[PDB]
Amino acid sequence: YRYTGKLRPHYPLMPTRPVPSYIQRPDYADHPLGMSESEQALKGTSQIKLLSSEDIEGMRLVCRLAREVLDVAAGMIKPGVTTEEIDHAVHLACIARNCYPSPLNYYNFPKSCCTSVNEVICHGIPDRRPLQEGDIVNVDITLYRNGYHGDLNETFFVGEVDDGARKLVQTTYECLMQAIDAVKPGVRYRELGNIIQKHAQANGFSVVRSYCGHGIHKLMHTAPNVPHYAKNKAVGVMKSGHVFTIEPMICEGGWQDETWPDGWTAVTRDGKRSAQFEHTLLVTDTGCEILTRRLDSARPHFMS
Ligand SMILES: [Co+2]
Ligand SMILES: [Co+2]
Ligand SMILES: [K+]
Repeated sequence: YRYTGKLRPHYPLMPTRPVPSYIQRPDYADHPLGMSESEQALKGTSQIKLLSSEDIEGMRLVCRLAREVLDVAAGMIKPGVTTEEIDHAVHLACIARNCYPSPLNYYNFPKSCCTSVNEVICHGIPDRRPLQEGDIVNVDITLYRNGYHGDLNETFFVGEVDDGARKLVQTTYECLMQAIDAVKPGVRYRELGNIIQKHAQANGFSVVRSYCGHGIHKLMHTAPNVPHYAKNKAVGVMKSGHVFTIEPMICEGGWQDETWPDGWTAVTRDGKRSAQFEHTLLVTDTGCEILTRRLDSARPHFMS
């Protein structure tokens, strides 16, 4: 394998961390290849659930708990801390909130969150590399509680970073918020990509194509698929009661991605940096509710 950048995996990984059996488990947690019956059952469908009031309560709770866990990780971002240490804290925080860490054994993913440093676009595996000053790092948290999944992510600065890093992170968040601001009944899921790409282009950044936002509730990833790039073919129309994520991945260089031999880590083919932000959204009559919103601050962590 020829690596695309300066980053390398730092193995071995610590033994898989246990989840006490009192925590309720999604189907894939105990499947030997980490496959999910329920997701596959509905794979290939365009149909989009309309959540009940019970579903909404469930989605509100788990999305709030997920935000709390993301906030735990945010407080640990500093030079010298390894992504594995962050994942340990995250794993414990999920447990402490009576949630299962959704990534854990999802298609045999070996950790409890994804940490994506620099040229890692998404799905990085927490490992023994200490974070380095100048790094940008995204931590993506998904929790599962009472049958529902909640999903959010943010990119962070590791001490002082260069102007390029500042601009890429800022613009990515701005891409996210502009998309969210367009969400309400009757808007085509395919429109968000035009908004996202138009802002990214304008700042000289490109937009990852192979990964998208998604529906989420009782399944972790389901309809709708939601691309973040312009002129896309996504299918469907927003409606009050839909829940989905928007999670744009934006890059300094080109848009093309490839996967490390670990089968997960998605990196820029050119080795340039990528940043991402993500919220789980509920479409309401007037617009949408940001279920994974930060409660103790108007702003993401990187703005402090
Ligand atoms: Co996510
Ligand atoms: Co997501
Ligand atoms: K990254």
